[PDB]
Amino acid sequence: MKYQQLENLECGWKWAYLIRKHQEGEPITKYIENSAAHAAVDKLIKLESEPVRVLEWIEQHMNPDLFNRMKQTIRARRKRHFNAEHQHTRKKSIDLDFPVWHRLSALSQRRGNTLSETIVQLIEDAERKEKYAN
Amino acid sequence: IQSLTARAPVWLAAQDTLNQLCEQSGETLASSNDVTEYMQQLLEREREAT
Amino acid sequence: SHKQLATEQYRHVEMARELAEQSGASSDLETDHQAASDHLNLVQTAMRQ
Amino acid sequence: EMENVQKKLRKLERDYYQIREQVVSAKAGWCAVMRMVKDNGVERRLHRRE
Amino acid sequence: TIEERVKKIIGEQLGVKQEEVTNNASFVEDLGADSLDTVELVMALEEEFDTEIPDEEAEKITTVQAAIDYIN
DNA sequence: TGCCGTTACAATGTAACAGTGG
DNA sequence: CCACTGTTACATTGTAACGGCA
Ligand SMILES: *P(=O)(O)OCC(C)(C)[C@@H](O)C(=O)NCCC(=O)NCCS
Repeated sequence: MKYQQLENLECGWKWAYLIRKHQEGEPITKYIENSAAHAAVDKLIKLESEPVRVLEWIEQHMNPDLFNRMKQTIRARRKRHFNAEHQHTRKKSIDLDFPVWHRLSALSQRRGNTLSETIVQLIEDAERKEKYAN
Repeated sequence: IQSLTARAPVWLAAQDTLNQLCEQSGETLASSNDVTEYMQQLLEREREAT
Repeated sequence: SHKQLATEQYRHVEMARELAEQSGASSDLETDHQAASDHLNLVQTAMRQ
Repeated sequence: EMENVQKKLRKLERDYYQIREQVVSAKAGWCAVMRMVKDNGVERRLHRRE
Repeated sequence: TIEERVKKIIGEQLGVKQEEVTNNASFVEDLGADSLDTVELVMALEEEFDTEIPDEEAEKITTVQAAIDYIN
């Protein structure tokens, strides 16, 4: 356990995620009958502003197949929330043309390094080549 | 330094509470005895106003 | 540590310089000793004759 | 042997560099919040020094 | 000109505007920046110019003008 | 194993720059 | 000039797959 978990924050995250999924059409609840599903969704909607009861709501009506996805989404949300405080711990997202990405991933898989490590090593070698020439 | 640091938070909270309490009053407190006379004046004002 | 390392580098430079001086002295001594060996051989030959 | 220590110094230098950007960014962010909170918020309300 | 760096950073580090700082005044007492604030200011100046300033030289920047005097 | 950090993506939304033709 | 288009460099959120560890 590296990042401390805060209930009033992660519960709001879970509520927002479930509301988003419901608005997206995902079946939040395990009830195939539409009446029970709608009733549970209404309970959730009126359940806003409550961690201790949204957790119970999840335990009681949550769709079995979404547990893993919700858990990993909350994991990622927690990690990003804690890393977004400092500049050096943040992550920069870019888009690479498919050939360039293909070659870079080929190198990374070949050497066992990650994309960041592979690019760092390559840049260091480029600098070393510059110094060699210079 | 560590002993003073351990003592610190209690003293700081005490100072803040005392400052708030005194500023709420028109007077500024400076001694335990002074707090006692303030209590006596409070009792006098209470027994009058009642 | 930066100042300490720079100063140690300067000390290193000084010792390297003095050992270069000793290397030059060694070369000069080598020439002189070549001459000395030549002299020894000449004296040996003269004694034999 | 000393060239390794020089490389370690370079590592420490980059770490110092990083800490320095962190600190300067923190102060840049702080500036504005001080400026706004000087509307009596910071006097005693927010600054719970305890 | 290049001084726009200093006269900018100073403000960004002290909450004052570009014209607020006066060359005759002193950071330590005439700008409200305490020891920690002045350390932060000098270290931000160091960061901005990608250079280094030892403690001894750094301590002689208590006045507004010095911030450019060592720079230019 | 199940949780928890971590990586490498995918999909969509925006700001900024460079071009192109009316 | 001006508008509309193409492109790059991000952000934001979600997900699956590894690998560490109780
Ligand atoms: P002041 O009450 O703002 O406190 C300043 C400070 C003691 C926290 C510190 O920032 C400071 O000004 N230190 C003086 C310089 C110093 O100690 N340098 C050490 C270099 S290893």
